[PDB]
Amino acid sequence: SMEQVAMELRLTELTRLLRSVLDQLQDKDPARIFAQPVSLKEVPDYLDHIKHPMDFATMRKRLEAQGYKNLHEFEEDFDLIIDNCMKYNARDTVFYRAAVRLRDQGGVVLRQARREVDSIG
Repeated sequence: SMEQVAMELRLTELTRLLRSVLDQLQDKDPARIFAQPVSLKEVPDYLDHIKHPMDFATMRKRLEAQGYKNLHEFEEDFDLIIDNCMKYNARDTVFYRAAVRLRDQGGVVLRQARREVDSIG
């Protein structure tokens, strides 16, 4: 149907926008602390601790299969990356501190993206 196509034009535009957002957010992690999932080989207990792991590459796989239906869903995943990190790691670590910085730097990007999504539908 033509109604179905039009939903698909909008999903595809959402995806284009969210790719820009994701790159912008990944630049706030120059150390690439959040680029890949935590290794179970290198942290075998990780799933005893964190129930929903998340990382930029897993967000990117989802994004390219147009699996984000809106910005809330994408914002939940981004917040997982930060929130998992601040639980697992202690306050005085390079990992926690990188989360805080990503959160603060990310919140700006996400403040304007929420306006660009509302603004352009």
